[PDB]
Amino acid sequence: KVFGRCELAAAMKRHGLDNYRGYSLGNWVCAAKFESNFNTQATNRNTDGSTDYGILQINSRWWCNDGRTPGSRNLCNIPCSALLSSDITASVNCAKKIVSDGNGMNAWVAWRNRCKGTDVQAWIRGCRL
Ligand SMILES: [Cl-]
Ligand SMILES: [Mn+2]
Ligand code: NA
Repeated sequence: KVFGRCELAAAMKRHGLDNYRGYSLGNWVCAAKFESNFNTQATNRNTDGSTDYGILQINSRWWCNDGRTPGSRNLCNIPCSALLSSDITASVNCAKKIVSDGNGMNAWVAWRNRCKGTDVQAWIRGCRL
């Protein structure tokens, strides 16, 4: 599923991401734009053999199982395929654990490089939340 900007903001709000760990909604929407261009089926292989999945490009190195990342962990206890669904529950719940792991949203390299410190409220401006 390819979400529209406001559709995803609303979805994320219902799922408890607004101000989760102090991160306002616009931060999560900005991150999803640059990680996946709002595409739930996005996947990208890393040079280390792990794979990023879903609208927030969660890495099989630590967070989900895909059966082909030797020596990896599965800290969200989910198949990585669950991160590709039109329904964002699995991605949101895993994101919550990730953002609570000590480094906040810096875990998302694209967030740190493209969203952090910017006017993130612009990503939700005009949206009926
Ligand atoms: Cl933080
Ligand atoms: Mn939902
Ligand atoms: Na894994």
